[PDB]
Amino acid sequence: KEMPQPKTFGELKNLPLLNTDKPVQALMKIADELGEIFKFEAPGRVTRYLSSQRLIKEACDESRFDKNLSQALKFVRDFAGDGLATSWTHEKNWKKAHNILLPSFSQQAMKGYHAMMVDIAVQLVQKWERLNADEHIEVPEDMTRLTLDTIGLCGFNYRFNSFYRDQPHPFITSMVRALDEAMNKLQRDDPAYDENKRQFQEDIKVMNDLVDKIIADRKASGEQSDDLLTHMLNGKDPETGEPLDDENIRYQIITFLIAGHETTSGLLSFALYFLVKNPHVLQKAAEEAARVLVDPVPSYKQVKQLKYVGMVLNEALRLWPTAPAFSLYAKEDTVLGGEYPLEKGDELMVLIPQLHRDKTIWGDDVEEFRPERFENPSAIPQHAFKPFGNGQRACIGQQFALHEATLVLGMMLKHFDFEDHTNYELDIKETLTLKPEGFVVKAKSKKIPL
Amino acid sequence: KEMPQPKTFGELKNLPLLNTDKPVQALMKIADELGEIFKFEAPGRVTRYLSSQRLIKEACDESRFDKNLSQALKFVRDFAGDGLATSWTHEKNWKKAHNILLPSFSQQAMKGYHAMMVDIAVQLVQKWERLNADEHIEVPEDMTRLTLDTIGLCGFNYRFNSFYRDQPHPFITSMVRALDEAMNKLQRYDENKRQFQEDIKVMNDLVDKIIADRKASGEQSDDLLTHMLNGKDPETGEPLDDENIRYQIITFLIAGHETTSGLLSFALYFLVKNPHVLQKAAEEAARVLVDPVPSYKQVKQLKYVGMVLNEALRLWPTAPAFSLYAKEDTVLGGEYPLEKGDELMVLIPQLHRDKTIWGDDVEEFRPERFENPSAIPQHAFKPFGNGQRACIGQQFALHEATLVLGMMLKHFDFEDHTNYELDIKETLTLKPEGFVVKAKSKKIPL
Ligand code: HEM
Ligand code: HEM
Repeated sequence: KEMPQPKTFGELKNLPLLNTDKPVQALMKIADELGEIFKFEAPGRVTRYLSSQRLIKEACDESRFDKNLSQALKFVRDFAGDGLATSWTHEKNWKKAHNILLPSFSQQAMKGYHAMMVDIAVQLVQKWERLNADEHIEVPEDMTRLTLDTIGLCGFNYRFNSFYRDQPHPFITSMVRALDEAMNKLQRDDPAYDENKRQFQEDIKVMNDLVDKIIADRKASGEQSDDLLTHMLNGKDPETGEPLDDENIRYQIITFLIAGHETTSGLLSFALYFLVKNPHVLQKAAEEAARVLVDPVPSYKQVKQLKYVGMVLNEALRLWPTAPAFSLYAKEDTVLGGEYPLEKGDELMVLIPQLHRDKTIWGDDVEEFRPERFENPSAIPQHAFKPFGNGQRACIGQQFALHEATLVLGMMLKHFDFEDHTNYELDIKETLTLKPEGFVVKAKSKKIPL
Repeated sequence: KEMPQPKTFGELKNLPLLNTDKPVQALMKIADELGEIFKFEAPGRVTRYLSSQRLIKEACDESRFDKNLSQALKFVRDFAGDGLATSWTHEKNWKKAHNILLPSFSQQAMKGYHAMMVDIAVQLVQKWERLNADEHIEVPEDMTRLTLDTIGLCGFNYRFNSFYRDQPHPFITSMVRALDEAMNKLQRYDENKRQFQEDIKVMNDLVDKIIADRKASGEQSDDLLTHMLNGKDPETGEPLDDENIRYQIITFLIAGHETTSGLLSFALYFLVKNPHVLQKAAEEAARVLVDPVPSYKQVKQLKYVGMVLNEALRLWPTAPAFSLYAKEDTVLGGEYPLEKGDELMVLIPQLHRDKTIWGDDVEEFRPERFENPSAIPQHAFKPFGNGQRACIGQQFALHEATLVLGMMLKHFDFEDHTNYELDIKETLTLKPEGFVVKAKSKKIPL
């Protein structure tokens, strides 16, 4: 009945606990100490962090709980607008954009994006083929180059050309700096932050200007590509009969870049980390890649046949889900788990890394990397594995992310042997997402042509 | 390109090769002679037996192959109906029952079945504790008593009371005789037909009566029957009807009892033939089972016992084959073209003897092979089938077998007093016929 709570700081209550550069990992340690639920209080804010499948499966009851905009999402909304990820379910533009965009993100829709994904994947492979002896790979950096260029190409047929640059495209610099300012605001307004504010508005203008120009350029030409922008310029919501307006389309494009690039590149980086730390898994995954990817360019159907590669990605998502939490609110008065009464509007946070370590679901070996857990998807209980959120507010880009990640990891395993030449010590950097900072490897080419 | 084929008998093609009392072992000997794939022809039937991990890993591609009802499963369907094991993947009742029954067969669901499993396991231990000096144990007979009573209790709260009987419960007599008739038809009668129909009515009547009794009672138990009476398929929103529920309960008894008792019998056989392995498993049992009654969590900690069971399943998988058909035209192993509908048989005991996977010591019993599942190549170990048509009772069988074997190793030392010579009887399943041991109690109370 009584709910545990971490240590407090006088008037600031629990808020200073978030004044750390690894807040998700700090919250995981608190969940280890306090259990399946703990209260987190701040000035004018109260929330509850859930860690057990028992309680999270109730929180995922859409008849009782809806998606809440966390403080992080509220700050991101200042440039993501009423895009899909930062809009309330009851806002007209959520259901409208959801209905219009759901078919463009289906598994069948990945057939149309496949060629553009291969374009960037081949650039990644060619970069590593052209490395000199004893040179190494900066894994999260190159994975971020890939995912960002892939969403740029599939999103609105724009080439950031990250593999031609040391310093990223100005749009990316502003987006990254905008996300940093939004996240820094959480653990933070005195007059000294006036420089942060002016820079924040400058970065927002950079993002809007480029995206608005591309939309305007596309409308003035009438050209039709295989990208999401063409789909949004021609799509109509069956319910309202309306299309997305130019402003919301911009917010959707910004959202795809934010919500998609860093989560997906982290997944690829974590997957390669776990593969080089578990050579038996790497051998098993590389064997499948060699057997399935028999052509110089992988086909869509071949990517679907990379079952074990997909198992590797799911197990990487189990241990380190790169979008590590989502927020919910109680639609009405209700009782959670038969002992925690909640009032209408009360907030809940789902700590996904803790859910994925619930020993009552996964057994005692929760910390071991074993893709064989996902050998048969039916053995996974309901709401035990939630790397892509829940219900109608689940990740719309799930099939996009998993197809890109399966394609790229498969090509990496086909074309190179990998060496953990530094015996890299896992150090997880936290931004809006999670990534293994400083993860480096050496790649020895198998000399297989593209 | 050209596919090997065993010796033929004129118009009957390969069919007389199955007119033997050990057909699986005969097929293993053919695979030893002909290799990883051979064609098997009969009047109006063509199938292909696969034995190598190289080809079977392709056959397990669910985008290219689906479960086929072998001739044996088709005959079992005459009393198992459209239960999970004898239904086609495209039948509405398969996916419906699959969605409904999957949560009640999960690892988490074993926590709720554990107490009933302990109930029967304690009866087995007490039977052996009460044997007189120089009396011996008939191993497959007692293991079948245990597994059959365990599924009766966990399945629908029914006590066959096999440890109170010499002659089995009348339902079991009809079930065994029905399975015998189905298998004899493969290698094959008005008396057989009338008897076959008599046994089907016996099985249906008892199961249907228990269902009606449960519905007429309204009581809620921790058994599979309760889950099926209240469960709804999330997809269609529909529950299983009473007739299909009958086929499911009949299926659990058929598909579960003899496969699991065979696993226990083969496991004990291999342990008494390998005293160093037996000592290792017995040491683990004593260290883990520190309470008079094993807990669910303690069974999960019997790691080496579980490896013993997996290695027993490697050498003698008690469900020794399954059948597949090609969903479309496809090429197997880059040299064997197959047309849509072409049938494949997976010879599991031969797959598990692939030296390219397990090394040269394939015939040696070494549970250490299973220390790391990640070191085992894909689709090399398939004692429970494949994919969405894999054994739904896998966690049930392994939990029961780990619990019972663990208690056996804790409470008794075992003697191979006859120096038993392995003789594998073939029914729907495999078992070591005539396997007997002596048990000397360690005098540890329950
Ligand atoms: C491994 C990669 C990814 C992970 C782990 C991930 C995770 C998530 C999670 C947990 C949510 C729900 C957040 C909440 O409830 O507040 C979400 C929502 C969303 N994601 Fe992803 N995501 C990934 C990749 C992508 C990609 C590639 C795209 C776009 C191309 C994308 C676009 C979105 C959108 C638009 C939403 C909001 C959906 C809605 O509310 O209608 N994500 N994602
Ligand atoms: C060591 C013991 C067992 C072994 C070796 C075993 C083996 C198998 C195999 C190989 C299959 C696939 C057959 C095919 O593909 O045609 C299968 C399916 C099945 N088994 Fe088991 N089994 C065992 C125990 C059990 C138990 C205890 C139960 C029930 C409590 C059970 C119920 C089933 C069912 C319902 C199916 C069909 C699943 C479906 O297609 O939806 N089995 N089993």
